[PDB]
Amino acid sequence: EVQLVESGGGLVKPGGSLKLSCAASGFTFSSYAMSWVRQSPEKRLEWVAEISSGGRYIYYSDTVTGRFTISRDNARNILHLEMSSLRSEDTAMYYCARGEVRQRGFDYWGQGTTLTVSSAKTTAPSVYPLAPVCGDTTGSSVTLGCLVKGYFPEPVTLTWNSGSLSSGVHTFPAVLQSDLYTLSSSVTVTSSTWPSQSITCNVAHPASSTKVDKKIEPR
Amino acid sequence: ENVLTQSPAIMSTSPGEKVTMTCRASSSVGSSYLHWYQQKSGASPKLWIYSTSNLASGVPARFSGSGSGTSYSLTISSVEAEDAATYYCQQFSGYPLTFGSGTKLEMKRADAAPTVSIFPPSSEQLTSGGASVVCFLNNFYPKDINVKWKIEGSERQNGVLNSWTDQDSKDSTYSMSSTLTLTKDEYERHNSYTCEATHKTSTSPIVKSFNRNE
Amino acid sequence: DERETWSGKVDFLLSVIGFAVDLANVWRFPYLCYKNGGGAFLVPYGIMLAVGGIPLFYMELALGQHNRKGAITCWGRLVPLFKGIGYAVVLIAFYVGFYYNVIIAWSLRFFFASFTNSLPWTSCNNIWNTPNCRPFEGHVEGFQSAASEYFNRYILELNRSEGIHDLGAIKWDMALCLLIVYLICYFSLWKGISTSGKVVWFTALFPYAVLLILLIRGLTLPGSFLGIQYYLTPNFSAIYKAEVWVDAATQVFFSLGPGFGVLLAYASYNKYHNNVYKDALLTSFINSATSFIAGFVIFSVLGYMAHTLGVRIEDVATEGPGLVFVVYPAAIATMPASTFWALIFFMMLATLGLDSSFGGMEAIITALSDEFPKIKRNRELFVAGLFSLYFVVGLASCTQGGFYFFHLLDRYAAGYSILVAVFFEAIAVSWIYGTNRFSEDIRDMIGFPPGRYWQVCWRFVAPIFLLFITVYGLIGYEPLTYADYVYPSWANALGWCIAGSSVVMIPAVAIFKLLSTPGSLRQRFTILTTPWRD
Ligand SMILES: CC(C)CCC[C@@H](C)[C@H]1CC[C@H]2[C@@H]3CC=C4C[C@@H](O)CC[C@]4(C)[C@H]3CC[C@]12C
Ligand SMILES: CC(C)CCC[C@@H](C)[C@H]1CC[C@H]2[C@@H]3CC=C4C[C@@H](O)CC[C@]4(C)[C@H]3CC[C@]12C
Ligand SMILES: OC[C@H]1O[C@H](O[C@H]2[C@H](O)[C@@H](O)[C@H](O)O[C@@H]2CO)[C@H](O)[C@@H](O)[C@@H]1O
Ligand SMILES: NCCc1ccc(Cl)c(Cl)c1
Ligand SMILES: [Cl-]
Ligand code: NA
Ligand code: NA
Ligand code: NA
Repeated sequence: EVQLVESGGGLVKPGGSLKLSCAASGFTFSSYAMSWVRQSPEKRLEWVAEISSGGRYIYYSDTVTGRFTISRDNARNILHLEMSSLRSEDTAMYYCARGEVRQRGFDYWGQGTTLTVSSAKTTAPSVYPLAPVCGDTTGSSVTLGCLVKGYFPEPVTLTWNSGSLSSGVHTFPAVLQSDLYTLSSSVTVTSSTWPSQSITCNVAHPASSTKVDKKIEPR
Repeated sequence: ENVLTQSPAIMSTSPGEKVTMTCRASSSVGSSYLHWYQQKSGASPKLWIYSTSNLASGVPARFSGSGSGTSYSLTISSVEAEDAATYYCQQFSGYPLTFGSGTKLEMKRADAAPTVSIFPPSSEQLTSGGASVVCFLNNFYPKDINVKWKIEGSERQNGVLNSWTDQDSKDSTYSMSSTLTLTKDEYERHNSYTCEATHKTSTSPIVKSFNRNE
Repeated sequence: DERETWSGKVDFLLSVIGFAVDLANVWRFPYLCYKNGGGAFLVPYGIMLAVGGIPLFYMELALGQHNRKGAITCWGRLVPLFKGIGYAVVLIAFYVGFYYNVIIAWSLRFFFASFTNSLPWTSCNNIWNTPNCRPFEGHVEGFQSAASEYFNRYILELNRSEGIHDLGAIKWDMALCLLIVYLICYFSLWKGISTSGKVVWFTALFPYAVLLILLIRGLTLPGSFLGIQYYLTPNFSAIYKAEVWVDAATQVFFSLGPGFGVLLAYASYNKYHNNVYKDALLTSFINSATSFIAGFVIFSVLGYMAHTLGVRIEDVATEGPGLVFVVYPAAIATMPASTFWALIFFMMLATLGLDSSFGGMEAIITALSDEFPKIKRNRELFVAGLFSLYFVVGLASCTQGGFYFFHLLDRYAAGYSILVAVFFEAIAVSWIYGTNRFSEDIRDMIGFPPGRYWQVCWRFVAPIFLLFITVYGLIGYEPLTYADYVYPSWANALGWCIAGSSVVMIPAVAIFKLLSTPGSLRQRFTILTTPWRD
């Protein structure tokens, strides 16, 4: 029924400006109040702003006050947030949330759209396949790996065999070191599976226009 | 602003047990205006309890809440693994609207030792002039684990990237990846590289090594 | 920006309860039940209360608290074209002062006359009595009771006046009583809601003390249950008649008192985030509840008269001042410790009037204060002059034909003049200011929008059940007459000029401000259809 979808957002340099949008459907949009809640990379929820049903009553947190402008369109059912003079502490995942009743809280949330405020340049990742030591004792199962190194900004998409095998897979969240993210992933399979069959590492980093596959070989 | 502090920060529970987490406001919050939200890993928050006592649609009866003034709490009568999440309270009494610092609820289970794997630098990275050694530590409990790196017999503490997963939704364990990064030159000045892991499950550290000889 | 607030929350509630609970909760409501067939009258009453009365009661309190201004400035900022609504509604409350206050004067008069071992209205052998005096009420109109002849031939001296054209001399013990009333009203509203808010702790609460005493004393009387029978005995044949629903409608609107600008002014002193929805519901209930209770108070005694006094219920069951100043004192006189019941009864009647009067006058003061800054700093001097005007004109009420003056205003000054103003109040908010924008206002205040049930009532139900009922009242119209006396039609014309002078302010200020603004015609409408700072 009710679906909130946040769009816009991405990398912006400090002092820069960006406009966020939220598409609402499944309810009368003009009847409810809307708010923006953001979540920092430290996973802390912080309320940004509120707009009333007719947009005639606005409230801001002292953090974003005067820099941020929350707008509303009841005709096309679109919520807007216009940011300017952006700073690094504004980096977060921004959420579109309803609604009207103060005593019932926020009953619906969007998927969220990520804003990264940084002066770091977008760079493409270097993916490496991880082949175990040779020759060694091979048990029932064997563990392979994929190393995605030196990229920015987030996210990246890593799947195995185009998403075929989802089992025994561990994809470790990225860690930022000196403005570069490094991500690794491990997958375990029976030694009868490999290298009897093909294991490829699929990596996608849309920011840099990067689509790469890596087959892991014992060589 | 009205600051909501939640305790504890992290909480571990066996299924079937009961948990309580508390929410304390600096100023006073009207009972009608305080709510709770549940957020599972990688997902948006969901409204859970509103006006302190009232379960949101879809919320199982094992959940309950109470409080008034500056002190509130959320209670799960019998915990399920389905209930593992982070819980944020909120006050709508006045602007600016504030959220609690949150309580992360994780499942506990029988202790498990990690399976340690060690991966030498790929031959593709070596052409680029970089060399990085990756060590995996998978499916262990509890979360705390300690990694060590020895370039020959000697501990190297510099240039390491450690990463933890979140708790697994099925087997309820944790996993960790440690990456040691070197220059190609510095890498080839040595042979035997060693990844080592000290976990609660053993007084003896699990060791994985390789040499450039093989 | 800067405005005072009620010193405490309770002040507001008692000010609203006090204003809303008036003498008509006592004489008129129980009579309507008895005439309309008892508990069967609760149905149209409850229905019109639910759809018509409480929503509009709710609406004013919301508007008042939100726009934070008196009745005139409120509608000016809301719908600049309709600003006349605030003018119409305020000077209605102005007209009511010229009559309603004399009811409190009569109460104090019977109070000052109640210090004695033997109540003067008991017997027929006094100097003001005629040969036709009977001990208690009856059918034949040429023969009155000892209480009736005491009220008419002694207190009022209405027998000395041939009509409203002849007022006769001035009665100074009445003028003194009326003066006392305006002194009480002055030193209450003199310094504003600071003193006013705490004063109503008495005037609102005290009648409930007396009610309980008179309820127990009334129910322990022989034949009290016989009265309760006549009061509540359901007859559902009366539901089908048209003017019953008209009666249920007009009572609910006068009782809750929207459309006098009183609820607006009182709410204007509320803090923005106060919950006015809980207040409107609470107050509405208390008012009707008081009416229901007072019914037993009246009819338990009305039964006692029928059973032990050898009179028939049809003759002692009355509305208006006839009930409180004649019939009810008649019964009190008979029962033991008569002097005590009489004293608290007439004191109750006074405190029922006062808190209502306060609201009417405060509605005028607050409205004029917000329009003209010169009045607010000068407020004590203004209200002094205002009541000075009231007392001087009110001397006409203290004459020997004074009742004829009273009865004239009691009809035309208010009533369906109030209905067309309230009609426009709903139409202006819903169809011009808009229901969506109004609901949004309330959400900002109390945290949640009105249920769609309230929106429908403001937009559809109330205007219809006003318009239809206010029309059926014009059809059942008959020229004003009191007893055997028929008012001249020049008197009826004066009443319409009074009733009309308010209502005509809706198109007046509308046409005036319309021609006064620049541009073509349809940006006029927009300019005057735009809210204050929007
Ligand atoms: C005779 C005395 C004692 C009682 C009078 C009855 C009154 C108070 C009752 C009877 C019917 C009631 C209404 C029934 C319908 C609703 C809809 C609900 O969403 C709000 C309350 C409201 C508007 C009620 C208000 C109170 C009400 C008007
Ligand atoms: C006469 C008998 C039958 C009934 C008596 C009615 C009395 C007890 C009722 C009627 C009106 C009521 C008051 C209405 C106003 C308020 C303000 C509120 O914030 C506290 C309760 C208080 C103070 C109520 C107390 C009880 C009250 C005084
Ligand atoms: O019958 C009541 C009392 O009437 C008179 O007292 C009057 C007085 O004449 C009048 O000027 C004054 O203002 O009011 C009182 C009470 O109404 C008698 O003089 C008393 O003896 C009677 O008891
Ligand atoms: N609450 C009855 C309505 C009413 C009673 C008295 C006055 Cl003075 C007014 Cl304005 C209105
Ligand atoms: Cl009533
Ligand atoms: Na908590
Ligand atoms: Na009333
Ligand atoms: Na009153």
